[PDB]
Amino acid sequence: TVEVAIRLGVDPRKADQMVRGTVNLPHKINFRVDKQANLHFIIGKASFDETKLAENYGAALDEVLRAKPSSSKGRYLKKVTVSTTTGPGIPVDPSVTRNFTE
Amino acid sequence: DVRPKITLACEVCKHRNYITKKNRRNDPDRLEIKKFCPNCGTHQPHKES
RNA sequence: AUCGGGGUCUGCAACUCGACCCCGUGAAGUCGGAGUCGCUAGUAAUCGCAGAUCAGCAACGCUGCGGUGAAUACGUUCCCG
RNA sequence: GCCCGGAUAGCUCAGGGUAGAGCAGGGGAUUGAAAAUCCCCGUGUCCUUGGUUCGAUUCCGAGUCCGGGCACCA
RNA sequence: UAUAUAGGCGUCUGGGGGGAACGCGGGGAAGUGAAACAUCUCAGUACCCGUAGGAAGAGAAAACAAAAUGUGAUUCCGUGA
RNA sequence: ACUGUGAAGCUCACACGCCAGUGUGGGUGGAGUCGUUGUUGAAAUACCACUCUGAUCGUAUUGGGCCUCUAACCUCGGACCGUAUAUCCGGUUCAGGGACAGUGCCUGGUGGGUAGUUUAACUGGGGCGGUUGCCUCCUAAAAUGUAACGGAGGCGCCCAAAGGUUCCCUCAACCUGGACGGCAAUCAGGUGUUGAGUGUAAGUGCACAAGGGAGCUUGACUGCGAGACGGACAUGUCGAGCAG
Ligand SMILES: [Zn+2]
Repeated sequence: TVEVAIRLGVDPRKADQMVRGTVNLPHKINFRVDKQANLHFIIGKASFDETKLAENYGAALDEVLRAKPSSSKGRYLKKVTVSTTTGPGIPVDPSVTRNFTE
Repeated sequence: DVRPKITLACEVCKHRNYITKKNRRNDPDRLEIKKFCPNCGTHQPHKES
């Protein structure tokens, strides 16, 4: 189906520059930094509920936004993708960080 | 430098309160000592910066 | 093979040092590198028997016997005498 | 202070699932006798520590010894 | 050399040089002090160049000020120091 | 998730390739793989989203490297004119070089060619040699202090316990008896009052222990500090006690 996969701009190879996401919001998930410095989460699709998935996604972002590495250099949230099973595109706007559900 | 100068900061308010020296080969890990912190007003754990 | 135990024979005498018998133990070894030896027919390959030396044997050595018995030789191009 | 390069067998030097080769040393070959050819050996903390991965000589971090170039007005 | 210009003729009107001090615009040292010396000072002094006037330069806010409805071109004196 | 907006099934081409064999499109027909799948470091390649490694394309931005051209600019190359005299100068024209060179501002190099200066003191004359700060002893003449290129040394550290506190103990040496074991290792008895030891030089001390052992801990604190030592000054040293 569809989910959330953010590209946090950090150096995964450095041990200090690591991320471990863990959020819980129904409207207890886990996340980690992959080899290519990618984060994985669970989200909905375009053909789904509007205020349900959006509200649940904010808590995951806040834990990640509070887990930004100290030594990270450059833009943090380079891109966000919530594409469906076959639906291409569906890229969210990385600028939005406050009042996501509106 | 065998015996470098180290600074101890409170674990609650994070104020640099003391400065001392330790051997970095005998004691390789960050020093942990209970010291009187004037800002808190009591004895709090202190750790090497 | 090695080792433990019990025995037989010669020898005055089997510890260093004989052979053989029985019981048990059961190592390496899966055909062997560069290299290298023997043989042209009853020969090579293989199988057993006897003699000398000798009290006993370390004989799997030496000298003879007989049994079953093969493949190959185009030719001096090359090594040795 | 900043940026690169080097550390691997007795010696020299190549290299995400292999630690290798020549000079060395040793035993045996070929020779009337040697060298070179041959065969087979033993040689090793991959500078020292930790990190990722099922796994690192190889990727990341710190440190030691070195070498080159540019900085340095208590 | 064509448009024409450089140039060539004729005629009027100006300039050149001097002076003791004072002025305006430029160029601009070292001896000395720092108990040494290079930043710094000496000093924009000594000296040099260009120009004046009886004086020269400046002068009429793209100014000060600080919530007071404050001053109101320039120049030169005394304080601020 | 796909299937007559036509699978398997065959057959046509290409790509890599260790041909291990996979991927892409093409032609006929007509219903596929697939889930626990069995070894697994890890699972299915059912598919999907992000993405690494290299190689391919495209748009938009963006920097360099070249070859021409004449028109800026350059020519002490030729010929005319100002000019009767002119190897000066200027102008016209032809022939070459050409956006290079030269120059202006900015910037990095080599730079005794030139300039301004530094290159210590003590010292049985100066040089060579040696020394320059702190700590301990003797000279030092029984308070403190006291010179010489007088006589001897040490320092520019170390310890997270080798600091704080509570409790306990007595060493070195010698004698005797013991498997290796010896002068000298571990064990037992006795004599033994300081001859041992105190991180590190020397001196003053310490057996009442400041020497040896063990448990808990961080006062190797914060705001202060009556009264003093020592001193040209600047420095330096001791301190009962109050509060947290
Ligand atoms: Zn505190």
